Amino acid sequence: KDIEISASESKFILEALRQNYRLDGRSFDQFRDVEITFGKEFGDVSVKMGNTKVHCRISCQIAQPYEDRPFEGLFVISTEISPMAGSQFENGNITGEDEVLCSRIIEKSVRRSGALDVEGLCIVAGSKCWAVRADVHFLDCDGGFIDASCIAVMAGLMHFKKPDITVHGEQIIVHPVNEREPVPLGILHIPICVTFSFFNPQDTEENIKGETNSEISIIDATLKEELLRDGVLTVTLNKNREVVQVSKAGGLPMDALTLMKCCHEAYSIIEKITDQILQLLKEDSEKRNKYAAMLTSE
Amino acid sequence: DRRRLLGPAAAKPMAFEQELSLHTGFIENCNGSALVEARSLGHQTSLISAVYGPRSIRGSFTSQGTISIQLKNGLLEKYNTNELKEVSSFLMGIFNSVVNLSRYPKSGIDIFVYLTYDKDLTNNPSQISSLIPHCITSITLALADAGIELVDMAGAGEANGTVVSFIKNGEEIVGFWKDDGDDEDLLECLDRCKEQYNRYRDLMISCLMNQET
Amino acid sequence: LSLQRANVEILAVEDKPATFSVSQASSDLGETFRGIIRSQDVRSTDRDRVKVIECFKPGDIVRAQVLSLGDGTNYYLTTARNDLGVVFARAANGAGGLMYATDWQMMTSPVTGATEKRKCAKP
Amino acid sequence: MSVQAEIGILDHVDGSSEFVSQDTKVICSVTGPIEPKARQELPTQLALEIIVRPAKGVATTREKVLEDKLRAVLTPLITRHCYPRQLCQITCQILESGEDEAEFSLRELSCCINAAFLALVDAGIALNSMCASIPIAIIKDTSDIIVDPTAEQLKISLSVHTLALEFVNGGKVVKNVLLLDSNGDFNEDQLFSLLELGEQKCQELVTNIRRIIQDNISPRLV
Amino acid sequence: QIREEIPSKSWDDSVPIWVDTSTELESMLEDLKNTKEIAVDLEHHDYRSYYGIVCLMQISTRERDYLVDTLKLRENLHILNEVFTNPSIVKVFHGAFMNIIWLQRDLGLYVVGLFDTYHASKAIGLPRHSLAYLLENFANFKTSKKYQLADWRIRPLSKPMTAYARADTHFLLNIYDQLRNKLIESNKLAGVLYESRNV
Amino acid sequence: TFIFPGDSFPVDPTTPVKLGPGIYCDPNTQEIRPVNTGVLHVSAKGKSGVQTAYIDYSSKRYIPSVNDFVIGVIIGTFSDSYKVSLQNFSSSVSLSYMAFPNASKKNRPTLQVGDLVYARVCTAEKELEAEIECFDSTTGRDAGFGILEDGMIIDVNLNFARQLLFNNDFPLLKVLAAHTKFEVAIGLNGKIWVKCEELSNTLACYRTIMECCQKNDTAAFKDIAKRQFKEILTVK
Amino acid sequence: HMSLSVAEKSYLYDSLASTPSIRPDGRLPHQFRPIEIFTDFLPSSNGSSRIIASDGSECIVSIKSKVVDHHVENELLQVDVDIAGQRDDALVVETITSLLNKVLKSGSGVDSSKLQLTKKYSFKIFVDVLVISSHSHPISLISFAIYSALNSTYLPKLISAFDDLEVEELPTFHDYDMVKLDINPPLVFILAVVGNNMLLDPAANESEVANNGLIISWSNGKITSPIRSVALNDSNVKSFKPHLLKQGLAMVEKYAPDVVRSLENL
Amino acid sequence: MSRLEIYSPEGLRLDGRRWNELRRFESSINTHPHAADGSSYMEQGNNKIITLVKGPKEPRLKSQMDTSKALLNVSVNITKFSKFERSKSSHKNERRVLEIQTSLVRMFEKNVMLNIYPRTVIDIEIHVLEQDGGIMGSLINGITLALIDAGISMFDYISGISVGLYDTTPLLDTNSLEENAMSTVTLGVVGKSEKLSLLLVEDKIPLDRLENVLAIGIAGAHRVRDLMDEELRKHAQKRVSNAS
Amino acid sequence: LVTDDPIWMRGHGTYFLDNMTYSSVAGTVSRVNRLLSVIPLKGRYAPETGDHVVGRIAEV
RNA sequence: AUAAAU
Repeated sequence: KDIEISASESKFILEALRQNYRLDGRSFDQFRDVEITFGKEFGDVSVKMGNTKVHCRISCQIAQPYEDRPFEGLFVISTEISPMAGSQFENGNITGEDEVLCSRIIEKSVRRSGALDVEGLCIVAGSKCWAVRADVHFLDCDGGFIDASCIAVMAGLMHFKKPDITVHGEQIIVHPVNEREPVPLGILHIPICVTFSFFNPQDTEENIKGETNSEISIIDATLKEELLRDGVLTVTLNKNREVVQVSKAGGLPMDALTLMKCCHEAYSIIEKITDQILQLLKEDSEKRNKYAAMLTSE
Repeated sequence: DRRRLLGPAAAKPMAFEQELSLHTGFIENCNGSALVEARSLGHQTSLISAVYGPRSIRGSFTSQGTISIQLKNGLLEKYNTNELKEVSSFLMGIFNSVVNLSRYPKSGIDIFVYLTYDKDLTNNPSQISSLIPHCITSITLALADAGIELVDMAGAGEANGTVVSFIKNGEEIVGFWKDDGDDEDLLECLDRCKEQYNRYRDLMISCLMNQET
Repeated sequence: LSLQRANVEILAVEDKPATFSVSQASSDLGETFRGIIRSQDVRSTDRDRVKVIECFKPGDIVRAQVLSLGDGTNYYLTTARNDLGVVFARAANGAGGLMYATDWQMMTSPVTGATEKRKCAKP
Repeated sequence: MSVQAEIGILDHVDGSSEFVSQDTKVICSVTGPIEPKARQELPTQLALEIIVRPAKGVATTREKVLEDKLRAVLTPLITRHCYPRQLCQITCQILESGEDEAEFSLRELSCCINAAFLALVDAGIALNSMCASIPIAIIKDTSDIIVDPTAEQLKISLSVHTLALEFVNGGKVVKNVLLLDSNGDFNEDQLFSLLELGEQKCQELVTNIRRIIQDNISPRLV
Repeated sequence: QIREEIPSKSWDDSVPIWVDTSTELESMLEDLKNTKEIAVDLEHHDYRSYYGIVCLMQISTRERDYLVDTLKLRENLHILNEVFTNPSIVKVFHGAFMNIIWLQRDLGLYVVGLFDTYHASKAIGLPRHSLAYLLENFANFKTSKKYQLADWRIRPLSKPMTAYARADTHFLLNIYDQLRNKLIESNKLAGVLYESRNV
Repeated sequence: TFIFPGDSFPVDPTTPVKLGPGIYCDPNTQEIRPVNTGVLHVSAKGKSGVQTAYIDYSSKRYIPSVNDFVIGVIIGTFSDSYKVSLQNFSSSVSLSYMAFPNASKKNRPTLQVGDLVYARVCTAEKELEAEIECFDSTTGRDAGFGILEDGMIIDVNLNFARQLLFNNDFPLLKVLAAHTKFEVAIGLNGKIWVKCEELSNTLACYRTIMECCQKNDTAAFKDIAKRQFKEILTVK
Repeated sequence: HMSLSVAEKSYLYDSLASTPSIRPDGRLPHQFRPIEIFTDFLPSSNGSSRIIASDGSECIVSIKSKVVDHHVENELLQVDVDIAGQRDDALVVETITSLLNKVLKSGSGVDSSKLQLTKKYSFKIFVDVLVISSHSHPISLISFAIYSALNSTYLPKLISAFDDLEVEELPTFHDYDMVKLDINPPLVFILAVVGNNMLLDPAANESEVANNGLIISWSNGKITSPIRSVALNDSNVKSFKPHLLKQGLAMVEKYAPDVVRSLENL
Repeated sequence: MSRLEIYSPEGLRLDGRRWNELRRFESSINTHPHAADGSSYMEQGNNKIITLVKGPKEPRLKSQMDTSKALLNVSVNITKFSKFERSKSSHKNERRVLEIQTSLVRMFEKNVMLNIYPRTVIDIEIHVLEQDGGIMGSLINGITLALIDAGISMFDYISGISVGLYDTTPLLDTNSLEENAMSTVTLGVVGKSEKLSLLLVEDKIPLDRLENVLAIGIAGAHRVRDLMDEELRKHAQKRVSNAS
Repeated sequence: LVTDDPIWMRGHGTYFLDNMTYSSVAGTVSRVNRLLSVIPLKGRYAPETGDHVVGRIAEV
């Protein structure tokens, strides 16, 4: 299945980008506002960017660690696409170019980066370990899937609580949420993912050698803008003033200076997003109990 | 596994006079079928062969037929999948001489052989080689029952791990399988398997006559 | 159904002196022999202009005679003569009741009173 | 029977909905009629691609059964002969179980049926009639028939039931019983008392459903 | 080398120059000697002749359009070989593969320095190779079919006819400028000159 | 008076009613019954003996019908016709080359893949590939159907498009004319083509129609155009 | 692999099936085509080889070792076969894999005594095969490479005592020092049956028209199992007289030492 | 049991190299003429890579055919004996490998016009015989060489490099030990330009470091590019001498 | 860089930017008239019009 | 008879 786009659309949107205009009425460095909604259960988070809707669910179960890593727990991230986000996606297509890329971006941003403290997922060394699972559900698509997913996974992990455990060797009674409160998963850092789309002016005249048409670069492109881009760039940054990961495969060849500018622009966005994410975690944490102060011991 | 139900992955499996019975045409799902049961001493083998074809292949320009054979483990998981493929390759090297391929252009014949059971008794203070002549017997029956033209009746025998398949009344050879055993058994195995062939042949011919009648 | 032709699939073949030979195959795979009836091979009357929509219908059974093998994809089928045409059919692509053949170019249903335009044969 | 639903929430799909009963929340999407894969093609009728996604983990054989039962309900509902050689993708993403998924799949199935129907309505696909599904359960001591049981009620149940009926004539005439999935063991008197009280609350639900449909859709029309 | 495109002379700016005497032809020759490029076309008739005869030749410079009576000047036209085989003067044809043959046959004329806009159009990958298409989109001119099926033989030639004879070359040099420039840009110019030499 | 599927019909069985979108005639039981949800519209002509009806319902998946104006995109070219898809993930439609003004077997049209065309559906069968034609006889001597150039195309639900094409009381075309000059093609397949002299105006029109498509408000739409054309100024 | 017309195949059969058999090339029924062999180019491995045929057929073998408990690890020599651009699962792959593992069994055609370290531990040998390119049955090609590789393999040397039953010392190996793997790798020859003639090293075109084929193993200066008849193609497979089978075994029995002699050069 | 460091105060690394040394580079063209249209054997350090370019040729399935451009496919075979410790399982389906394959495709899709071979297919088969750090950079160099050998048109060279970072200063061309010790950056450089085809960072990297690390890599990649030109030209001179 | 003369017509094996003409392949620089091209050392065989070729049917 | 069977 190949989507059909009119030649008229391809000429219109491209010309509009040369006039610094876009369909959804945004800027080039602007990122669509992200809305984060938490469900009743911990680990249930819904991320919304304009029309883009993604849902993440964090779950865990008692499991045994690998032989190679007796002190580390298990952690996996699932991002299987479905025709619900659009008929362009094949059901279970986990080997397609865009799918594998997205899967690899998230993995290198959360798993590989060590955003989650897997060492704190161990109950008894080389015997029993917690197995945290992050399931991302792509409900609908209006672009920015990678950005939506990173926010969804991280917000979920920071939301998530795991039943309190008392361990005495090989026997462990997992206290229920009724008996005692659940324990929040450890976090080392908060990675945020930014997606950049590159374009070509296709214009006859440039006013100056000194100042030139250069390259088109926008942030968080919509579905219509994502099909017309000539280049893809994803940079992951945090509030710790460091680059988590950056993935550029082919596309429109760009200077090292341009990448840095995108990287510096993304840093201002990930700062606002991280603080906002923490805020909505703070508002939901205080939200849960109508009578919590009456509840307290210490 | 999201395809089947494998259960808990943290668990572990359990750790601890020649006689023939031939029946064909008992499966209505395919074009030809066969049941072969053999009991010798403490060792017995029961396998089922299913034949589907000849069915037309769209766009096929082959001037002859195409045979595909696959062995399966019905119950006991003993034989390796790698070894099953090897026998399958051996079996196809046999029936490509037996089956009149010129009769089925642009067509293909799929052959499924289910090794539902084999029972082995070993005393304490190869293996699949013994099943091979029974697989050949089953397929040759299932093909003849299906209506597939065979140039000759294919049969074989197992002598000290040396399997050799015969046609044209033992005058020629359509397959040879030798594993381990002992040397200088060339002349002996050729004579012992030739007797097993002739024995398996007459019972195979009689089988068709019986059921066909 | 297409505009310039009509492709089908072969089910059974008439024998020679009625008796038939049923070809057993899976219809949900595509292993069944496929055939194509040209618009010029629909009827001898007015071979040039023939409306395929008013002749055949998806699901309708058609008795025809094969002019030639053609390619591996499509056989050549003609319903030019009188004893050839749509034999068994139902109203509304099979949603309605059974219909019977009266006129050569008209098929009626003596149950709901529905009449659909087909290419009918002669008993 | 205080359910809540929204229609047309997804942008890149022909039709969508979000059905919520108690905890159980299911979002559904429908695209069709569209071009089908060769292996999906049906010469005369419409081909249904039905997908069910669980709230936790990946789709297993459990959801494969949910897809199968949901197929038995949606198939006779759709006027399939209107779309020969064509495809209709139907995807259900269960967002919240509302029940112990390790033991039951009752409420998730009923919510998927109601959501799928609503998504088909939104998509504008030919339907022969209307449909509604409710989960029912029976208590261990009291043996009472509880319509729309909670998760806690299911734990202490002797039998669990999924009932989906086909309605015509302004939601007053039961055309047929599309699906009845009873797991457990039964007594005849309880069954018909269940069906009598069940029909009443179902009829009340349709009336409520009609109200919701008109209220949301009328501002769009002229 | 890419250069600014020189538009065609404005319509009605100049009358086509009719060439049917030896003298007019010689003047025309002196004129073509002064160009760096010229556009050429022919009209050919095959109904009342076994092999065919060349009935008209159209030649345009950047400034003027010429219409040559190749019937009256059949035995005179060979002197154009001075310009037609001068390699430093581009000769622009559209659809000239037959016309090359006929120049030879009838007039004894050859072309060294050919650029064929048909190969140019193909190399660039335009949707249609038709000559009128260029006139339709670049000259805002609507092409007319009917006269061609007739006999160009009859004279005096109709004023409406003159535009059609006039139309063919009046516009071609600009089209050459535009096609040339894009071919240079596209890394495909070398290919078109090769095809043109084969024609 | 909202109408739902399976709803009872007041009209008598002996007297026929002309088919309308939303209304379905069962091939088996011959009964006429509504299958869509919305407002029933019925037109009666003369003192007695004739009737017509349909249902205005919210649907966005187009189904080709005779005499419907549609805007399609020609993905590919066959031997004798163009393959044009009115909508995404929808069956292809057959457009004849000979379905153009001044057509000939010698000269094919110059339309290339990716071009927008304004077309009307001539023959549309449920079990057969649909067909469209560039020129429609019913409209007049000249169809006004020609491939669109440039501009911008807009996705819109079938109801919004039908109201924009047949309803003169729809203020959308008026409120857009009060802001800028523009030409518009309207397709019953839920496509709207808009083109101005400047891109900023076309973009402004796009954004208004989208919001109007979203908003569905008569009062909002007049204001909506106000804030949209205003926002482009500052953005400039 | 190779695609030939009906005319070409018949001509080939006439050329080769003739009583004075002639190779299309001109070879004799016992002459092999020239091959090139490289060894010891993978320092990361214990042993390695690379064989290049005349038709471009190329195979790479690697030898790696691992200390295992021979009381729980029955098979001490595991052969793994692979081909880039080819799925692992394929009938040809598993068959050759199964076949090769039988050729190099621990107690069949290999002196597994040289792999033993202590009472309780021994060296597990992993023979990884990579077939880059091949135009016929690569079984004999792989066999030559495995041979060359196993004859240039060097394993670590043990330091600790060799009695785990009593003292039970942890297996430690002296640094730097290594011991060459003294072993007798078997060879696998493949023959072609065209009419009544038997050809050693069948070419691609030759195999296409062959009536049948033979796979005969060779170890310790004598014929050994596995011995397998094999259909080189599937369109011209016919039964063969027993004397042909005895002819093939005899043919290998006299030409194999010549091959080994040209192959035994260090 | 042992322990080791990264960078000593003496400016020496674990293997003996200093902070700015490229490993031994050997390059080889036309290694498999009878197996592919283009072929290259790469030796960058202990890394050993066979690269085969098969095409442009007819697609095996008409379903997968583009009438506007050639289909470019890349399959990387990381052998089970590439490392010191033999891997039990195959690495072919591994998500890490699928990303690598995808990454490489994205890189060269913009580097070959791929508009002049319509209705054809270019298959690139790679076999990694030995691995010792910077395998991604070596993969890039192997494809670029093999593609050129096949006479397949491309706009420019694409050189791949590996970067190692300790404290203030990164280490050029990292091996497995260093890769284990510290985060690395893999750079795809087009020709002699400053434009990156591939920027790959999989581990944590201070934000201050990258600008300077990039500067070191680009300079080193230019040297690598110069060597490659020398490697092919030198071979041509050698081949001509052999002919003479 | 092969040349910096903008008068040249760039042929196969080359590409250009303003005055500069670069090589796209590894081979020898060829100058025929005004047509600058670079002949590759290796590559696929190319069909010229009028060649006598021998071929084996692939598909019907 | 001004460019025919993607």
